[PDB]
Amino acid sequence: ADRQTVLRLLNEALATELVCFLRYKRHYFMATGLKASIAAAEFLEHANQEMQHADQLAERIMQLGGEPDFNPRGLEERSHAEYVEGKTLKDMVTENLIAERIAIDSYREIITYLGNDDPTTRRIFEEILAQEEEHADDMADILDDLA
Amino acid sequence: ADRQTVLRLLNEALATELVCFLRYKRHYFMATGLKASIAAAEFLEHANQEMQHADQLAERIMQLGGEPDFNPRGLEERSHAEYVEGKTLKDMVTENLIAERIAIDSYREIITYLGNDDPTTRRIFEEILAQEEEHADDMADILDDLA
Ligand SMILES: [Fe+2]
Ligand SMILES: [Fe+2]
Ligand SMILES: [Fe+2]
Ligand SMILES: [Fe+2]
Repeated sequence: ADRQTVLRLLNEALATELVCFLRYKRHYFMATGLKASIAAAEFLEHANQEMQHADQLAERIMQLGGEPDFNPRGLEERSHAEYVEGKTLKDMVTENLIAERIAIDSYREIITYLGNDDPTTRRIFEEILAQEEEHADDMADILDDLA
Repeated sequence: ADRQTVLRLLNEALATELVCFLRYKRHYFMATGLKASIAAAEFLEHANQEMQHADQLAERIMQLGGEPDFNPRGLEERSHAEYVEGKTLKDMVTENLIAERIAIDSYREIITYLGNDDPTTRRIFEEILAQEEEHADDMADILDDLA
């Protein structure tokens, strides 16, 4: 694989995970204000899992001799997912489902781009992808009870 | 106290803690690349403590009927501390000491501004201030062994 291209894709994924962490933290706090207990619990669980994903990505960046970009200024422009506050609980759940589906689609594209060229990095994306699918299922379950 | 002014100061402190979290996470990963084990450990411990501070601040914002601003785009402009990468270990340690001293000075100013007008919020800042003093001592201890 091209080392620089893999490092850029890892840093884009890192930005995605950090944006999703911040968005889920926002939603957790707002959900506590609505007394939406299980939604809040899922938002916080998901936030901490996104930070675990960020950690795995940054560790791989270090292993490949790159530098992980945690600068908040450019995060949104490196991330495929958006930071969106929303107003209602339904808005927040919908925005998280949108973001998880974006992350899923982006990680599938990265896995295909990598092919057989960097198996270690590929497996990291495969593991994260599987957990984003669980995140999306979690959000869909809540969203269906709000429709 | 003026509720809106207290909410703004809480959101500025929240941004400060989030910037410091991101900067310490950057430094942790770079320090692992340098095999600077105890510096890395302190950077990560400090990062997770800054996120605990952020959580306490956001919880108080919710209690006062405000909204905690986790948007990464404007974080640096709301934060008194800066996100600074540095190049060497000494640079990173120095930047964290600078940032802790900034946070300490800003939190002392906030505590004086609050006076007796919002004791709950004041005590939150007092608790965080005490831990930032410990963070600064930790960084100074490392920095002196690098001088
Ligand atoms: Fe993730
Ligand atoms: Fe996710
Ligand atoms: Fe702090
Ligand atoms: Fe600190």
